Amino acid sequence: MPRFWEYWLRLMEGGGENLYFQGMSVPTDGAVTTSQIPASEQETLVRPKPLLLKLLKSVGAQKDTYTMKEVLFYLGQYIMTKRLYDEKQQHIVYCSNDLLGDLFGVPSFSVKEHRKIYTMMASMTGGQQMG
Repeated sequence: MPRFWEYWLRLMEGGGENLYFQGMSVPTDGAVTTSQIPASEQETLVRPKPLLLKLLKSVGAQKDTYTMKEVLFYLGQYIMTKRLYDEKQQHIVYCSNDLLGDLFGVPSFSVKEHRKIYTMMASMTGGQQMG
């Protein structure tokens, strides 16, 4: 059986010492979301790029604004269904000349490089790169 999602879950159940040490600054306080029932799980909303929104909608995502955990959740389901992981190195994703490679700006990346994924994902929720 494959193990990609066991690695991807550690991004979402991650943070702390897994955060970046160069480039972007430490992310600001936010959320202020409800907790009136145990079903609550929500955090700060973001505006992901139209190129990423297409990928989220390829796995049936409903909204126009998203949480960082919602974007990662759906993106992990896309990588999972597309089988973009190496069959040997289950913790490494490969995608060139296709939508997920066009998003990440690299032919491949390690899922264990949580710090690098966090800064790349923070760039996807920034302004457009049409040029």
